[PDB]
Amino acid sequence: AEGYEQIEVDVVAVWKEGYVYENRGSTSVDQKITITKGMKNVNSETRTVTATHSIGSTISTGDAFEIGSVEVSYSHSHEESQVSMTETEVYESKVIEHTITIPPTSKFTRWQLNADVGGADIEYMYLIDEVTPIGGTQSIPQVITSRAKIIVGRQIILGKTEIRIKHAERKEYMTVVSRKSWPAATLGHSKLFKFVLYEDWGGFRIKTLNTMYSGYEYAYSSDQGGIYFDQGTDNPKQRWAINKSLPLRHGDVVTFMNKYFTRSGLCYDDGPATNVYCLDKREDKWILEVVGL
Ligand SMILES: [Cl-]
Ligand SMILES: [Mg+2]
Ligand code: NA
Ligand code: NA
Ligand code: NA
Ligand code: NA
Repeated sequence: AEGYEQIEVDVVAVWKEGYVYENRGSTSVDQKITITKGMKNVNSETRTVTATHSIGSTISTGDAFEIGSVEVSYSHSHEESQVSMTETEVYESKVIEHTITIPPTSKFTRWQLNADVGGADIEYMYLIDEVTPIGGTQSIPQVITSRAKIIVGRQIILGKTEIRIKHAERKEYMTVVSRKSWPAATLGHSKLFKFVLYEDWGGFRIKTLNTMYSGYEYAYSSDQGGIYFDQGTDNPKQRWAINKSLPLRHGDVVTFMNKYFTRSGLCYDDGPATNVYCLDKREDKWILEVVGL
């Protein structure tokens, strides 16, 4: 799969008390109970969901992911069962309605199973409805295993994966042009200009694969503020700090903070020739885009 990657991740699920009615009378009662299966406040145009909280080690808050297939293992009355919910089921929100006649001196209980895929509250994954006499005992349904397959951006291998660095606000790729007398970063529409990321003891590095002057390839911050590409050195001016934890992924919105100039970070600022600068108290958003075209 070139582009994105599927990962099975452990999700939290729960058996709620979906509806309760207690018929303390001597006559039977009719009740029109209505439920809504599927993901709550689901977006009609896109299937991509942004996380409101983490999903173990793979997902963290803000990460954009896609479902998938939620699978829950549970038990009710000493019998273990497995309920699955396919892609079209989790996104299409169905409304189910049926009458239920509660007998006299009894209680109707509708157990509702819900899953929480990193904020995505999937309502009524399954249903168990039991009638018990007053004052009888119930069988509380217990969840055993809750997992879900999710599709996320493919993993960026440091040193191998060729990428493009696009600005989040302006929506333009980082290109390399000659400023003064060495290669300097600017912003344009060219897709031919790629990069490759590395990580060492000093930090992250932005190597360009389209250098004008051979050897001068690692992105660094000059004293004047501008961005230039220089030869491989331990100099912290050419190392960087990425806000997102490893492993990095395709389509990740990241920010590059210089290791030498701690407060200063990679951003856009229309200068004399170039427009990609590293300025104090500024940290513009950049999207990592993996190449397969
Ligand atoms: Cl030079
Ligand atoms: Mg619980
Ligand atoms: Na798993
Ligand atoms: Na659970
Ligand atoms: Na109870
Ligand atoms: Na920004």
